[PDB]
Amino acid sequence: LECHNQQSSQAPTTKTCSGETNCYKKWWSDHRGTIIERGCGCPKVKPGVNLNCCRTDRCNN
Repeated sequence: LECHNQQSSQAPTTKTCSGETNCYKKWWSDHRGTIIERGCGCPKVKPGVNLNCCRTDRCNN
């Protein structure tokens, strides 16, 4: 699957994974502002950080 792996609001990017079927997209609002990360899988996090898995191409755009 061609998911996304670009942190912050920098120049987007695309890549393929060899194993995981679903991806995700996490983000939060720190003192610095708002940040967003991606990755192939569906982990969890401690209260305070948002995250959501998906099974669509560039779903974590």
